[PDB]
Amino acid sequence: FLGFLGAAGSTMGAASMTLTVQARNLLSTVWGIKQLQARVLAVERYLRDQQLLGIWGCSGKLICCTNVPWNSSWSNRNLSEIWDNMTWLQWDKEISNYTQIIYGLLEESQNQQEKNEQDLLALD
Amino acid sequence: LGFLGAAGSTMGAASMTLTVQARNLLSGTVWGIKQLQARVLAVERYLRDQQLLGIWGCSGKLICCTNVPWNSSWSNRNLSEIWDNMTWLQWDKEISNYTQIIYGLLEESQNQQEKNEQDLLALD
Amino acid sequence: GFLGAAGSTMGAASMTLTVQARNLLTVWGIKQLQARVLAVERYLRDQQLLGIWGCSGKLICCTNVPWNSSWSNRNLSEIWDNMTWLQWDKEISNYTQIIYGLLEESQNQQEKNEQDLLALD
Amino acid sequence: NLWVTVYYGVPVWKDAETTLFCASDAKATHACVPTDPNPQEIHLENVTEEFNMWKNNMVEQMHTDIISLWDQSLKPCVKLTPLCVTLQCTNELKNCSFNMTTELRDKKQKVYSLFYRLDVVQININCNTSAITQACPKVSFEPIPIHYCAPAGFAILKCKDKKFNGTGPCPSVSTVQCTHGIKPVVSTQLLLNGSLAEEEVMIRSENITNNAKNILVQFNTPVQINCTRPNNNTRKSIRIGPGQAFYATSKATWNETLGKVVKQLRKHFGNNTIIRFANSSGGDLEVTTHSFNCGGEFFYCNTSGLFNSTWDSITLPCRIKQIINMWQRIGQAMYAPPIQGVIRCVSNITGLILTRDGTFRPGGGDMRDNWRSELYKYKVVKIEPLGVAPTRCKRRV
Amino acid sequence: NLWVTVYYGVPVWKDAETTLFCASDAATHACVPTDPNPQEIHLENVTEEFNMWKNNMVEQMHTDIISLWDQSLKPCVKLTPLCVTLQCTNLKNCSFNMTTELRDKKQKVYSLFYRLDVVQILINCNTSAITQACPKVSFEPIPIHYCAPAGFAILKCKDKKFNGTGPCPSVSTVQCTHGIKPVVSTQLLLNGSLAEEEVMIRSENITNNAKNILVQFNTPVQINCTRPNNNTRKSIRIGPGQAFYATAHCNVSKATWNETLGKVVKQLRKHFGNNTIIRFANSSGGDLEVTTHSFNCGGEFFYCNTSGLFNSTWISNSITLPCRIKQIINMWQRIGQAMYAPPIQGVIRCVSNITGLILTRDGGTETFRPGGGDMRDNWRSELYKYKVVKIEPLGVAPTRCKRRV
Amino acid sequence: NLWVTVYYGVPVWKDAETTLFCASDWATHACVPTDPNPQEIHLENVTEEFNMWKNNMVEQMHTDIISLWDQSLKPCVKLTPLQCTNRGELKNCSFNMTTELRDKKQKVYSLFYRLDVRLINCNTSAITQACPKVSFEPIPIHYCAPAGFAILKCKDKKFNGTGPCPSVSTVQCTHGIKPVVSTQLLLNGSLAEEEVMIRSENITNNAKNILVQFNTPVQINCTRPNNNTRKSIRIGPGQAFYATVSKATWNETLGKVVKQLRKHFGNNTIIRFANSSGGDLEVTTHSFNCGGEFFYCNTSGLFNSTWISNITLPCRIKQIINMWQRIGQAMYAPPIQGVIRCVSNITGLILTRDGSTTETFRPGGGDMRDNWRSELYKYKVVKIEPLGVAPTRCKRRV
Ligand SMILES: *[C@@H]1O[C@H](CO)[C@@H](O[C@@H]2O[C@H](CO)[C@@H](O[C@@H]3O[C@H](CO[C@H]4O[C@H](CO)[C@@H](O)[C@H](O)[C@@H]4O)[C@@H](O)[C@H](O[C@H]4O[C@H](CO)[C@@H](O)[C@H](O)[C@@H]4O[C@H]4O[C@H](CO)[C@@H](O)[C@H](O)[C@@H]4O)[C@@H]3O)[C@H](O)[C@H]2NC(C)=O)[C@H](O)[C@H]1NC(C)=O
Ligand SMILES: *[C@@H]1O[C@H](CO)[C@@H](O[C@@H]2O[C@H](CO)[C@@H](O[C@@H]3O[C@H](CO[C@H]4O[C@H](CO)[C@@H](O)[C@H](O)[C@@H]4O)[C@@H](O)[C@H](O[C@H]4O[C@H](CO)[C@@H](O)[C@H](O)[C@@H]4O)[C@@H]3O)[C@H](O)[C@H]2NC(C)=O)[C@H](O)[C@H]1NC(C)=O
Ligand SMILES: *[C@@H]1O[C@H](CO)[C@@H](O[C@@H]2O[C@H](CO)[C@@H](O[C@@H]3O[C@H](CO)[C@@H](O)[C@H](O)[C@@H]3O)[C@H](O)[C@H]2NC(C)=O)[C@H](O)[C@H]1NC(C)=O
Ligand SMILES: *[C@@H]1O[C@H](CO)[C@@H](O[C@@H]2O[C@H](CO)[C@@H](O[C@@H]3O[C@H](CO)[C@@H](O)[C@H](O)[C@@H]3O)[C@H](O)[C@H]2NC(C)=O)[C@H](O)[C@H]1NC(C)=O
Ligand SMILES: *[C@@H]1O[C@H](CO)[C@@H](O[C@@H]2O[C@H](CO)[C@@H](O)[C@H](O)[C@H]2NC(C)=O)[C@H](O)[C@H]1NC(C)=O
Ligand SMILES: *[C@@H]1O[C@H](CO)[C@@H](O[C@@H]2O[C@H](CO)[C@@H](O)[C@H](O)[C@H]2NC(C)=O)[C@H](O)[C@H]1NC(C)=O
Ligand SMILES: *[C@@H]1O[C@H](CO)[C@@H](O[C@@H]2O[C@H](CO)[C@@H](O)[C@H](O)[C@H]2NC(C)=O)[C@H](O)[C@H]1NC(C)=O
Ligand SMILES: *[C@@H]1O[C@H](CO)[C@@H](O)[C@H](O)[C@H]1NC(C)=O
Ligand SMILES: *[C@@H]1O[C@H](CO)[C@@H](O)[C@H](O)[C@H]1NC(C)=O
Ligand SMILES: *[C@@H]1O[C@H](CO)[C@@H](O)[C@H](O)[C@H]1NC(C)=O
Ligand SMILES: *[C@@H]1O[C@H](CO)[C@@H](O)[C@H](O)[C@H]1NC(C)=O
Ligand SMILES: *[C@@H]1O[C@H](CO)[C@@H](O)[C@H](O)[C@H]1NC(C)=O
Repeated sequence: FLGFLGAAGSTMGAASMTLTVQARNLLSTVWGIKQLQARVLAVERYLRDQQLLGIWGCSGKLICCTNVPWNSSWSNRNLSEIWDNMTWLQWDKEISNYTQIIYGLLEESQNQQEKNEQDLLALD
Repeated sequence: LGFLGAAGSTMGAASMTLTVQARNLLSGTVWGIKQLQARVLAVERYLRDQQLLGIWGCSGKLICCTNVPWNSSWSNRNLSEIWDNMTWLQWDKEISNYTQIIYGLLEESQNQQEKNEQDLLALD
Repeated sequence: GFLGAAGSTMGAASMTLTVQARNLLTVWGIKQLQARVLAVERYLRDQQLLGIWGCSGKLICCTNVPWNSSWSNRNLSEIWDNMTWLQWDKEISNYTQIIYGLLEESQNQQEKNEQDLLALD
Repeated sequence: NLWVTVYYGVPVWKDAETTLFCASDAKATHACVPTDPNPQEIHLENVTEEFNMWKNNMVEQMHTDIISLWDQSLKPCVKLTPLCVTLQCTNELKNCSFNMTTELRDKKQKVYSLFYRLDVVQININCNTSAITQACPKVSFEPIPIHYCAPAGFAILKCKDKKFNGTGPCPSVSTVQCTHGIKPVVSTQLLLNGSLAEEEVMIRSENITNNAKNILVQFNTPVQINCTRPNNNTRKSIRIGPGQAFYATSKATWNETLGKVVKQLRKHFGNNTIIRFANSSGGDLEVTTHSFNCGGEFFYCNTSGLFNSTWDSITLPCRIKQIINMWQRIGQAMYAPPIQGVIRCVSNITGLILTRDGTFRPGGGDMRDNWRSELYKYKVVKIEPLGVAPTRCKRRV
Repeated sequence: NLWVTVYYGVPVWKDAETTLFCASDAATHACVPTDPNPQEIHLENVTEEFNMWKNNMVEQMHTDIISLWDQSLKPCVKLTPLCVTLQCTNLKNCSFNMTTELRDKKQKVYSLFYRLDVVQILINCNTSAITQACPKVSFEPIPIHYCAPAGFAILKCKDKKFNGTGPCPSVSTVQCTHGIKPVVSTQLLLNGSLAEEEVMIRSENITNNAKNILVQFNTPVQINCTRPNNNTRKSIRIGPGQAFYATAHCNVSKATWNETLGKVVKQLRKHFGNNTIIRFANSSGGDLEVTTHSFNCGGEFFYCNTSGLFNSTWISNSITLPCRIKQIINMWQRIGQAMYAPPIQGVIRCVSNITGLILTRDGGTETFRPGGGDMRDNWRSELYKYKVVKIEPLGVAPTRCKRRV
Repeated sequence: NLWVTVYYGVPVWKDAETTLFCASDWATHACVPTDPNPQEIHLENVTEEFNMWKNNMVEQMHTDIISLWDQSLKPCVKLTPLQCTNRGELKNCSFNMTTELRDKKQKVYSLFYRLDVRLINCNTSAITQACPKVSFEPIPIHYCAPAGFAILKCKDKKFNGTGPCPSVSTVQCTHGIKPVVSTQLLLNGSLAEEEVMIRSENITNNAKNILVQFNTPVQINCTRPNNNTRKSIRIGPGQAFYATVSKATWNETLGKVVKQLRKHFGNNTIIRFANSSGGDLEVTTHSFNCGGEFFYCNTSGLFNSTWISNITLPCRIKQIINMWQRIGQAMYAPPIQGVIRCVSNITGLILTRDGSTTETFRPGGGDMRDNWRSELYKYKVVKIEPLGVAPTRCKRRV
């Protein structure tokens, strides 16, 4: 119970132990009209992230395994260099260039190609 | 080929580009209140569609297999005829009489009997 | 119909679950907007729990959290065949947030990380 | 060995108060959703829910709604500020003469009109209390049935009982999304066009024991009431410009009803002793009179001809007070522009508002009770569809 | 052995009307900035049928402009103390008494109004109350993009020449309609969309004379307007705080107009016959907002005769039309509301492109007079290519796959 | 052999500005009440850089106050229908006033101050009296961030508002921040722990104001000691016009300020304190509301000093105000029956500077946004970015 954003200064490997704490607190007459569009933005801010999580073969929360091979050009770092000597804030900075490449590769990467073959496979 | 790109193509070919209309299905003081109701309407029309996918055994996006048998009385046709010689706009009009029959059949014939089945089945 | 088995037994009530879930979703009119804005954050708040719990798509879902006897140690027949949900929610009411907290972490956290380990093989 | 299992959609509710929305029959009625051509009502077998019609939030949201929606009916209408002037009057009606502002600032205008005795007072009535705005002549004041409903995630339970005083356990309960379309009728002392009780008449009070607490009566047999404004009037629209313009000038059923009322009323008072009926003890003009709007015209009668008793039709004395400050709202006063031609009004009486001595008097005062003559059936609950319960089910990893 | 399958994101839409929002390039403060490059997706092998006459987008834009403009008069000074008897002489030099900053005193002041703003005993008091415009705000036109929210889309008829009705073979869809000019011009279209190939003629009913006839140019016609007098405005103090601001031919080329008209008469073509005479005539009469080419230029209202343009006869085989300022106006025929335009320091000169015409005709050779009346027609000269659709992404269809049990 | 994997809830946030809602334990009513025990989460090994000068919260708080205050004069009585003799701070002015009826008039005996007077309002703007039912009593306000966002708090005892913060925490809601409208002197603000600190957008530039935060609070009493009376003259219809510091503790504080000034101007230089040179009356004076009547008190008795290296103030009243330089809008304060007494804490100063070894310091004024900055220096809004992709050598089961 390290709290919301608790493991921010911790390594990536340790910060993935406390994932369910930043995810549950992700949705948490004039004048009052200024609190309404904050509520409204809060859900479109949340459905946008989960549509991706849906277009990607995940939906299932917190962690998700993929069939996208990580080409070296994205990082070229031993997982020990990443999980045990780096924070998520640092990592998001390194890959910032290739992130939207990965996002596009994910959806096409399996589900477009993965859900379709299950359709073929689930025929027999 | 972009949003609504395969509207004029055959059903078989239009299902390859499902993720382009699905990703652009949520699309990321008075007078400004007119733009607020719009994006409030945006989520409730999206959630109304996805509530069905929820009570159906889908959840996973774009394509989903089911166990509801396709009844002959509803659009009895050659598979090649349906997917290689028909557009979705044409198809949505022909099954139009039997759609909400299928919608209701889906929620009960498939998930309601399927998860209680698993509930009984996962006993040992 | 909606809320049909409210007076029925828990066992008979879980048959008709899909009826309460399908129906679960300029001034003056501003009062109707907050109603339908609350409606979705009222719905997603329930679906977030179903998400961090490993269910999400399921109306009934099974888990591997053992039912600790401290919570309503009663024979299974009593709970399903001799109680209504309104009576049950009152007895569990002390332990419900314990269950809720145990559901998210006690398995899914060690259960997702397990498959993450198992999927590396 | 047992394991928890999450169930979604379990029938579990708790009492709750929230914002409710509006419905407008078959179609402030501008954005109200049309009602389902057939609403749906679901009975709750083996269910007992307890009601407290006197501690119900629905009335206090309906009452806070009518007062505020009504004010909107006065915002695009002509303000009357230039009509607080010395009146030179002569002889219930009065032919008052007065100087009036024109379209131009400098020029003036002499005009005569026709006002009632209640709307005027001797100069040593509204100016004394508040400013005033005339109503828009384009809007209609016909009462229309209104359905109060609960949004998604909530529900309303209704007591499916023929005889119910509004409190205690309800054995036959149903739930609906929408209250039956309801008439927000503005009546004094006497209820008009309300919900008629099934089978025998009953009486309702927050506290019987406190005579200060009003005593609501709901008829079973309806009482027709005919009233009329029988003089063919004409109105001249004097130009208080620019643009703005001011528009200047059976007891056979009552005894059978009371006879049924005495018996039910006597049961609480006891079988041995007798009750007395008397006229209003006093207060504002709104309690003393059976004041309601009719044909677009506001209308008042002393009901002393009905309430004299110890246990062919009897007319009631009937006057008109053109200006009103309803709901004890000061600062806001409305002038009712009269209508061309003679008005005939026909409605039935459906209940009574009665007060008690330290004998029965016609009630008045707070309008919440009027809504409670309809909202006794209803209470709002919140839905809690998440359930965890043990079963023999296991999830595989 | 066939089974159903749910498909999500299927390309299916239906005609529908909903609330649309605004975008304003890079009342226009609440409009979200337009994407620096929008995206347009052609719909191959798609034929959609349009009915510009039954467009909802037009009647939403029009109701928008009306309710938008009323907001432009709320924080502005109300003129109520300006309904006073006017002592006038010949433009007219009128004198009048005035309320001062304090309640007691009065003030004599003289101003300068137009013959149309006044009547012998101002015209508005007879009709409605009045509010002057805020001098801080401006009425210059900015391109406005109407956009459809998520779950909806807007279809565009790509084809170079379109009547506004019937089947469109080349269709596309975008989130936002192009930069549409919200300009209220009367008789002649100003700064509008110029047709790609040949000028289009469009009317709700061609055979019916009573339905106004819209024309769309392909060659723009230049036009110069000017208020050539250096005015000075003096702010008399109708306090407290509030202050009233007390106090013209327009030109188009003829060499292009003869060239333009000849394309127009040939554009009529079959509709009235190849073998027929075509008549042009001045306005038959009506409201001052119909009889003249009314438009706002540089914050003042210029009400010009088109009588010089419209008299011609056409057999099968630098002219200038002047103007008088209109002063107060109740645009959109809205009564109870009235705006007085506060005059501006300096001389005004503005030049806009003419892009089309609004014309009415008489029933029986046929004659044509300048059109006017409702401003909805002005919007339909831009929204002819557009219509709104809902997106219905759920699809069920037979397949041969089965899920687990 | 490594593969992408999707993580949700990863602790990643970016600087951002957005609309914030309100939290309140009459303007405060309708503002969503506070949680009985908030949660504050420390961010270990985290160093976040703050820039109090480029904070959007202040300017969202400032724009909120201005636009919520005008709503406090909307349902109130308009004073558009509005001979004097006495020096005398007040003047007994008579005037003819309209009654309920347009024709009849009424003579009146009223008492206005020299500063409010024709009244000064007409030359500039229209005027509206405040509703006498609503109150201007300061009550703590919490500013909160909606879902998907968070607020970072610098848990440093001594912080000038810029640079890196080695101990950062996050909260959904700021602390109970006092919206106290005071000038020159900050009243009931946040008290700095231990040593007092000094903050200016640019230290080198004299024109930039210089905000001082006390650690030892300064008790201050002001009192309107005359028992006034209210006769509600009938300016109908319906509407009605309502007609009529320790020197022992201050030097201890100042003596800490010269040590607080420290090396910023040099140890050797002398520090002189002088009154404001002039400007608008809201700058020249420690203007604040107390008990509903607006106080203007001369602070020349506190700022007269020359500090080498090694207490009552006058007060006057204005019946009407145009706060925030807002013209077109003017509020008349209906006076209160009885004597007025207040006891507040002076919590900080706002100071300006002059253009050898001579340093002159004046009381502060200008934008009221600076005083909000005396509370919002510890805060900044961040946007939560919970989606992450990384390699973990797991592959999806097929
Ligand atoms: C907080 O407030 C302080 C003031 O209290 C303020 O500090 C001032 O900052 C400005 C710049 O931001 C400084 O102005 C610059 O000063 C340099 C150096 O000036 C000294 O040396 C020259 C030459 O000996 C003397 O004349 C002068 O009196 C000083 O002794 C100047 O060189 C700068 O001018 C150059 O750049 C300009 C660019 O626009 C040119 O227009 C100009 O012609 C000059 O160009 C020449 O020099 C360049 C190198 O500087 C060279 O690259 C060119 O090719 C060309 O040869 C400029 O005037 C000022 O001195 C500071 N004053 C103090 C007291 O500190 C802070 O900026 C403020 N903080 C913030 C955040 O705003
Ligand atoms: C609905 O309306 C009715 C009235 O119409 C209200 O009923 C009254 O309720 C109050 C209390 O809520 C009752 O007052 C209490 O009565 C007790 C018993 O009184 C009887 O016995 C004594 C002794 O023999 C006699 O003197 C008396 O005349 C009665 O015969 C008293 O014991 C109480 O006083 C005690 O408690 C107080 C506490 O403050 C002490 O100060 C006293 O010294 C003493 O110890 C008390 O007076 C009253 O009798 C009720 N009247 C009726 C007619 O029922 C209901 O309250 C109201 N409903 C609601 C919700 O308010
Ligand atoms: C009590 O309810 C009755 C309905 O049973 C109300 O009587 C109804 O009154 C309305 C208007 O007050 C009548 O509508 C009018 O009809 C005339 C004639 O067609 C038309 O010219 C008007 O434009 C308007 O539509 C309606 O006919 C009438 N119904 C009956 C059955 O008489 C009565 O007003 C209610 N009483 C109160 C106090 O609200
Ligand atoms: C149709 O489009 C023409 C453009 O060709 C518009 O003319 C332009 O009008 C704007 C304002 O209406 C002018 O901008 C102003 O310029 C003056 C002088 O430079 C300046 O003082 C103002 O601050 C503002 O910038 C612009 O110069 C002018 N351009 C031309 C070429 O005339 C015309 O207004 C449009 N017609 C209608 C009816 O909207
Ligand atoms: C789909 O339709 C085609 C016709 O378009 C069917 O083809 C016919 O098949 C029969 C025998 O199965 C032949 O005798 C005909 O000559 C064929 N006609 C053509 C035009 O090909 C085909 O059978 C249908 N597919 C299925 C699976 O039934
Ligand atoms: C402001 O007034 C308060 C009283 O309201 C003064 O506080 C008193 O201080 C004396 C000694 O200075 C104590 O004996 C009293 O017990 C205090 N009373 C209260 C209620 O605090 C305070 O000293 C005054 N401030 C100044 C600067 O004189
Ligand atoms: C600063 O806070 C003090 C309390 O420490 C406030 O003093 C209170 O003022 C109210 C009315 O303004 C009185 O009802 C209380 O009795 C006072 N309490 C004390 C202890 O003096 C003071 O008003 C605040 N200052 C400002 C400017 O809001
Ligand atoms: C990823 O690696 C592939 C080779 O497998 C290469 O084509 C591509 O350029 C790399 N990604 C980027 C962003 O360059
Ligand atoms: C096939 O569908 C029809 C409805 O179109 C339904 O009545 C019938 O029962 C279905 N077939 C069978 C075998 O049930
Ligand atoms: C009351 O009015 C009805 C018509 O609405 C009429 O038939 C009846 O005779 C009237 N009765 C009395 C007693 O006025
Ligand atoms: C009450 O009056 C209505 C007409 O408004 C009439 O139709 C109805 O029958 C009356 N009530 C009863 C119980 O008959
Ligand atoms: C009229 O305007 C045009 C631009 O459209 C300009 O070139 C021309 O100079 C103007 N007329 C005269 C006489 O200058």
